[PDB]
Amino acid sequence: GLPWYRVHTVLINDPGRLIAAHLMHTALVAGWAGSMALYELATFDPSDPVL
Amino acid sequence: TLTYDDIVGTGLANKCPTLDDTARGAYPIDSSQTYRIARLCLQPTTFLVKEEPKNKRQEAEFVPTKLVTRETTSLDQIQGELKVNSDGSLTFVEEDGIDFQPVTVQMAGGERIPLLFTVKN
Ligand code: CLA
Ligand code: CLA
Ligand code: CLA
Ligand code: CLA
Ligand SMILES: CC1=C(/C=C/C(C)=C/C=C/C(C)=C/C=C/C=C(C)/C=C/C=C(C)/C=C/C2=C(C)CCCC2(C)C)C(C)(C)CCC1
Ligand SMILES: CCCCCCCS[C@@H]1O[C@H](CO)[C@@H](O)[C@H](O)[C@H]1O
Repeated sequence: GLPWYRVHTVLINDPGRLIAAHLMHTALVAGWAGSMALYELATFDPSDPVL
Repeated sequence: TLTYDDIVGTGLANKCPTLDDTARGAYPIDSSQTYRIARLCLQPTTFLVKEEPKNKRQEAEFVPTKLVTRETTSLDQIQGELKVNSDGSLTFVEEDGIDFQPVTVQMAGGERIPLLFTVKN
């Protein structure tokens, strides 16, 4: 079978599932951005931009 | 002249009475007669809270706040003696009335500041 480091090559000849994988990757990155901002808002102290 | 049912739910019950722009007169004081305040009403329109800074060498400022306890803030039906003093000044001595309201305001960032808004005594 395909070795583990080649599993994603099944997308080479499948434009539609390549778009799906790219959409999923884009979903994960945008999801990271949203979660990261929420975590920072839950920890940021806005009371002193000086020190 | 309005009745309770004209007023109820409108928010007007938390507002003090007003006078017209033409009420720029003068009320004579007879130093031999005694006087009282039959009604004193105080309607807060701004609550400001002094910031508590870390440096303590900058002058702390009063900053705006958000009222979260709704139209429940005014003092009213306050009464007391209005003395005429030897020097012609007047002194109001509060004796009774709805002279306190608990109030919670919120600073920027969410910190809640409860206070007893009052003119007791
Ligand atoms: C846009 C970036 C990009 C894309 C779309 C690809 C795509 C591909 N790579 Mg290439 N590659 C890249 C960049 C990229 N690569 C970089 C930066 C390197 C150097 C690190 C390589 C080195 C490389 C090698 C040596 C090989 C590939 C192979 C492949 C093919 C199979 C991948 C697979 O099945 O993995 C399956 C992977 C796993 C099942 C698990 C991987 C676990 C990783 C290592 C640990 C954690 C990763 C983590 C989630 C990443 C977070 C994102 C990061 C950027 C912060 C596929 C066409 C293979 C190939 O040519 O097949 C014919 C192959 O042998 N790539
Ligand atoms: C951008 C991320 C991404 C995307 C879009 C794909 C997409 C695809 N994968 Mg790949 N894969 C990925 C990452 C990804 N993979 C990573 C990180 C690994 C190493 C674990 C693999 C290992 C892998 C294998 C072994 C196979 C695929 C296969 C495939 C295809 C079928 C779907 C599947 O079986 O996935 C299965 C992959 C997963 C279920 C990955 C989930 C693992 C992570 C750790 C889950 C974490 C989520 C969790 C909620 C967060 C944890 C937080 C922590 C604090 C606890 C599809 C093209 C299949 C294929 O078609 O082969 C020909 C297949 O057999 N992938
Ligand atoms: C009408 C012309 C047109 C437009 C506007 C685009 C636009 C795009 N394509 Mg390309 N593409 C086109 C023609 C076009 N394509 C043609 C004729 C082919 C040959 C089939 C390709 C083959 C192709 C591939 C293989 C891939 C792209 C991808 C992309 C996207 C990368 C950016 C991204 O994901 O941002 C992030 C997303 C947003 C900021 C949100 C966008 C919101 C969308 C536009 C609303 C979608 C509604 C609409 C009905 C869905 C169809 C859209 C489609 C026309 C692109 C972007 C939306 C990549 C992709 O989709 O990655 C996920 C990708 O892998 N295109
Ligand atoms: C320029 C921006 C950029 C680019 C070019 C990429 C490129 C890639 N990302 Mg994405 N990613 C990005 C930003 C980006 N990322 C951001 C901002 C986030 C949110 C944090 C993500 C979250 C993300 C996830 C969750 C996943 C990807 C994955 C991928 C790979 C999919 C193709 C593949 O099969 O690779 C095959 C894999 C390789 C070629 C190996 C890449 C190794 C990287 C460069 C460093 C690995 C570090 C170390 C060895 C392991 C991590 C340590 C561990 C303790 C965490 C491709 C390398 C997927 C992937 O790796 O699937 C296996 C995947 O699951 N990315
Ligand atoms: C479905 C849906 C929804 C929802 C959504 C959501 C809720 C999402 C989320 C999302 C998310 C929440 C996401 C997240 C993501 C994340 C990520 C993706 C991350 C990653 C990470 C990484 C990759 C890392 C790595 C590392 C480590 C770990 C260590 C150090 C080094 C490094 C950095 C490498 C709505 C309602 C809208 C509606 C429509 C449908
Ligand atoms: C989509 C996520 C929406 C979550 C919004 C939460 C309210 S917003 C949140 O409120 C806190 C208290 O007022 C502040 O300390 C904090 O800085 C602010 O980010």
